[PDB]
Amino acid sequence: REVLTGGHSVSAPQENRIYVMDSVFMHLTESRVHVYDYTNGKFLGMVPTAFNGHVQVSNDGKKIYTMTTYHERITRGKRSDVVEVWDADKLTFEKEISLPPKRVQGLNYDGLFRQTTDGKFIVLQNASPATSIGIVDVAKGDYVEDVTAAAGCWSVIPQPNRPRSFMTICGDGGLLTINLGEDGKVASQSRSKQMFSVKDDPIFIAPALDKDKAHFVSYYGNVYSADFSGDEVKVDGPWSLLNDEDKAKNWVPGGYNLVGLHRASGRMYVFMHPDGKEGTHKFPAAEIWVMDTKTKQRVARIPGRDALSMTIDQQRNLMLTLDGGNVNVYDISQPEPKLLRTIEGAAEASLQVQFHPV
Amino acid sequence: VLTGGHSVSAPQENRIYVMDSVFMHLTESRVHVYDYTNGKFLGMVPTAFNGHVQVSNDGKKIYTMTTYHERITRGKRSDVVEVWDADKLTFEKEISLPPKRVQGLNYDGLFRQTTDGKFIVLQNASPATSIGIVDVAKGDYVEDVTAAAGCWSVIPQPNRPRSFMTICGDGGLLTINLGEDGKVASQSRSKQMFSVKDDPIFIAPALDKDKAHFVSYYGNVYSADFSGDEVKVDGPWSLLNDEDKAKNWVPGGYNLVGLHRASGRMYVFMHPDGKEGTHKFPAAEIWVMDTKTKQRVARIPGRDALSMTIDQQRNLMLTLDGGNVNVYDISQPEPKLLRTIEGAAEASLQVQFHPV
Amino acid sequence: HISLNPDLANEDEVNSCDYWRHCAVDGFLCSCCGGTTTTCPPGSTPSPISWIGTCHNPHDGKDYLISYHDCCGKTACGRCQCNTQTRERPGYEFFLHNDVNWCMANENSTFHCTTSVLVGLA
Amino acid sequence: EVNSCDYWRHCAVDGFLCSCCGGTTTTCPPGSTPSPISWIGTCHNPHDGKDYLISYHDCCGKTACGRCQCNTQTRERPGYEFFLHNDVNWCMANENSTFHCTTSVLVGL
Ligand SMILES: NCc1ccc(Cl)cc1
Ligand SMILES: NCc1ccc(Cl)cc1
Repeated sequence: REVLTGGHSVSAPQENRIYVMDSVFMHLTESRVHVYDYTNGKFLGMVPTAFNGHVQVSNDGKKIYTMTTYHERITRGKRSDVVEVWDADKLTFEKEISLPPKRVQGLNYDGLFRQTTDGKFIVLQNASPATSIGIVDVAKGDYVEDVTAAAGCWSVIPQPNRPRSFMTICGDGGLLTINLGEDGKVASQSRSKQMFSVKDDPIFIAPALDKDKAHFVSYYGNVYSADFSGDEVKVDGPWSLLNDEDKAKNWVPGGYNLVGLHRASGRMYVFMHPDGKEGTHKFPAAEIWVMDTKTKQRVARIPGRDALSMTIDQQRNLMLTLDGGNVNVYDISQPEPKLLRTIEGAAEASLQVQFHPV
Repeated sequence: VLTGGHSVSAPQENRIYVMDSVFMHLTESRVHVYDYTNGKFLGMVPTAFNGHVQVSNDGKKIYTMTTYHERITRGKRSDVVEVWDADKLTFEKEISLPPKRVQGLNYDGLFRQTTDGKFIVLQNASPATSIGIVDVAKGDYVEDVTAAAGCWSVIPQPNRPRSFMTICGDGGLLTINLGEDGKVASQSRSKQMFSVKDDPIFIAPALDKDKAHFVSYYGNVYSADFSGDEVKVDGPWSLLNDEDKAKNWVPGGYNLVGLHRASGRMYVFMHPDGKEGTHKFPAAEIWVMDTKTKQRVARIPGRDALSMTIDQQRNLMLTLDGGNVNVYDISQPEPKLLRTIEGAAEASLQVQFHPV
Repeated sequence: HISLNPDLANEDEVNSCDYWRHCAVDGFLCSCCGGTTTTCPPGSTPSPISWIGTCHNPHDGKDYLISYHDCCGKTACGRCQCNTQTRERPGYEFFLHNDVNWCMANENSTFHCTTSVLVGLA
Repeated sequence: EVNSCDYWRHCAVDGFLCSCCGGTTTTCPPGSTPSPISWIGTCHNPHDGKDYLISYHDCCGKTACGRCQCNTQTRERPGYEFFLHNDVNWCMANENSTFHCTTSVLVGL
């Protein structure tokens, strides 16, 4: 009377889709991406990602990219680090791209697995434990460049105003910029002046990224900026997130993917908690603060719902927040964000959520 | 004291093996090793997708059965038995199986060994059923017992070096007797023990040295005697008195029975308000039956247990509710609860003692 | 007749373990996993084999054969786990048995979720 | 005391304490392999009021222990100070990189 069928595509349009990267830390060999409809909380599908997967969506919205590690017998046997390309609508495996066996194994900060703005190269963090940045040519389906110049640096910040340029944060408190050629090899590079004191005012790696500049927040609630409108990055800061009332309660930032920028308005979103001291930099958000990055002033504050990570959609004026297991959806069209809904049990252990590009 | 290379810290006689399916993340199943005397976690053995486990009769090795694929959710399949050192909890040897080992919940009877310890005997389903024989010494799959088609599970015969039985769809038992090489030497089929349609049995045996007892969905007991050359069957006798029947008490669970051989006491998980579909319900009570007098000698709270196992020499019963392991002294007719090991697993339906 | 088509029912009804056709389901309901009662979630593969249940429909008073085909080759969905056992039997009645993986004969046997397919009248 | 996340030596552990996993504070459970590399924490010893370097060598090549998970961050820094950073797998260079549990080994003052 009935027959079971497969071959089906995701039920909801791409514009409704978000990607919750579930590390499943308690069983880290079975990490996966959960695909949700943010408009109604419906579970749409998933992509398995083996040990400590990372994920992003292709800039053109057609494909999902994952990064993971396999072994012939899981806990023994030969190691294979790979990037996989999956169809976004069918959620099916298409291709594997081999990597050298040193891809970063770590928590899902955005900046560990990125792409150039033109979408032609996947750019990932390696650690052997010596650090370098790896380049994967999407058209070729091959690894094409190990950026050893980035030794002593960490994470990838793409420059949205250039096709194949990115920055990384270095142990000297400055930024290294890498400009790739069309072949994916380093065409040129430059190193900024010192932006922050590594010892005295360490920054969180997560950027609040604009078209031509990036802002970073520090362990002590300061803000630093890197302007890449030109070929050489110009650095500035600190200004403080805190006013005089805020200082009394020792407000400081905390989280993982803990900042975001709404580019049209210049509003930066930051997870904050009181009673800051040494060791509280990954604490859940007591509040979300909304800062005007031009006036250097807070314009709003709202309860944080214990959030640890966020992401912003520019076009629809939305912010998602994530507490490890639940995703909150906010309308950020006005300075004070408005909570629309919460998707409960989206993951067991996720520190990263992303929108499908539209 | 060096950093690695250590053996399990508690003596073998204290060890138990909780097979955690981790059903929510079934590709990361594992065996957790505990000390039953104090609840201490002693170590673990990873077992990939839906692992099964047993300890070698001689106590020296752990045997696992599992499935790998080159890329987990794609790529070539490898079904294997693995041999691990029991004390070091280290991998030693892989034995290749045909890609049809049973993928299923951890009933004891799906993964066993001969009395003499020389062969591993395992259940296959392709979905056609056969029983596989693995020569431990040779590290080889040596025989596919397709004569066991239409049957299910392995009940070793503790009175013979390399014989076992299986339960078949006719309501009888097939005995297989292996040769020195592990190929089938002889076999025999019993008369009908139970009605498959009218009084289906749970597969789990309450196993004695030369006899096995089985309980049914409706609370009856059947037996198979293998002291002779051929198996003799009988039953039913009922577990239930008139009060029990009026309250619809029936058995329920997975590895739901056990036998204390010295006393002839059989242990069974039971629940009230039995009806179609309640055969896997957690225990409201554990009942203790004298299999000679056919009378119940005790009933105690079940603590929602689903599976059990017995240690003869120490007069112990372990029960398991999926996550917690309860330890009972069964030296007297009424069991006494000694302790509970909380959080021994996330999704386990099988616990086993280290052999002593 | 309306109770014979899960696609016309309220999603909260069909996603519940007590929905009439789920009477011998041991696993995650595919309808909670991005699929429907009779379609696999994207990128998961139907099992050609299955166990079969006989389930009573209390809406029309008739009994139906239900085929519990799995969707396979992705890791555990984890949502709407059910463990109902109406008319389920042990492995010596193998195609009535649900403590085995009915993905066992797929190209990739990883168990993702379970569907409840209407075969017809019992 | 040593199985508690508040034990002073565990001040930069992001993982499972090996002492709850069949090992000890300074030894790997059976069949897990020590990492040759690690992040290092600076932890305050309340008994003598002194601060000590603690090395967090992981034990590797078995799947997650799952017991005594801790997430303490005293003096922990991001990946641009790589050997102070605990959001990466310090089993990353092992023959098998699967993360099992973390040890807390006293190096010195
Ligand atoms: N230091 C714990 C840890 C292990 C593995 C991964 Cl991937 C991340 C963090
Ligand atoms: N029918 C559910 C199920 C899936 C997998 C395994 Cl191994 C056993 C049972």
